[PDB]
Amino acid sequence: PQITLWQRPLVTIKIGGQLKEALLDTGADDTVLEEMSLPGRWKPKMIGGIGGFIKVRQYDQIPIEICGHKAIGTVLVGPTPTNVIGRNLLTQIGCTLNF
Amino acid sequence: PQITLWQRPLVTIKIGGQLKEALLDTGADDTVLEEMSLPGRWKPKMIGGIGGFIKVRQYDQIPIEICGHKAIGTVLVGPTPTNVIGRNLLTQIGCTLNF
Ligand SMILES: CNC(=O)[C@@H](NC(=O)[C@@](O)(CCCN(Cc1ccc(-c2ccccc2)cc1)NC(=O)[C@@H](NC(=O)OC)C(C)(C)C)Cc1ccccc1)C(C)(C)C
Repeated sequence: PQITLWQRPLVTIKIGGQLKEALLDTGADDTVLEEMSLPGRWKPKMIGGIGGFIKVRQYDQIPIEICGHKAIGTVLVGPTPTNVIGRNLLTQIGCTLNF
Repeated sequence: PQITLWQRPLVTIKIGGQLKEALLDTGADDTVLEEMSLPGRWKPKMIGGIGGFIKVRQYDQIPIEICGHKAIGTVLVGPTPTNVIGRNLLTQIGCTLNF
């Protein structure tokens, strides 16, 4: 679908059996979600953005569904102020910027 | 053009007659650039990012070219890890998300 940017591009995502609202962010390298439980192994990671860095848990090969489009990839979980879907997953659903 | 997201959506922008590299960020409400000089008076603004808040200088009605597309809008100047072009300007150049 074509998403305009007049408003924040928020979408519903299905992950870990849960439904969450997340921001499609082309400027984000990774996908980071607020505290939640995910299965499998994980490793600590520090990610930075405006304001500095925050520590998160990195889970790889996590199944995810965005706007009906299924994909799998790395999901970071930590004290992020808002849920963000990064390029690592945007690519998988064939998302592109156009103008 | 159509920009894929396998790599960071970095583009060349021109502001104050100088060329700079910036990231097209759909997850940003505003446009924030690294320290630089701009004409006129500025207003204070506190913006929040993944790592927390920072104080920035707000300049309005600033001419800025993005990938050749002409825009004139608000530009925030402050301690940002990278130059980011937010929705306020992405909308001026007709940018949309597609998948
Ligand atoms: C290598 N790091 C990254 O790729 C990281 N990227 C970012 O932080 C970037 O993509 C913006 C990611 C979206 N985020 C989402 C966000 C939304 C709301 C809040 C917030 C604010 C106050 C209170 C509660 C929440 C925090 C973050 N939005 C903002 O931070 C913007 N904020 C905004 O639109 O909010 C007014 C800003 C104007 C400050 C730029 C900006 C960035 C790009 C490239 C290099 C360094 C940084 C990472 C989070 C994916 C690891």
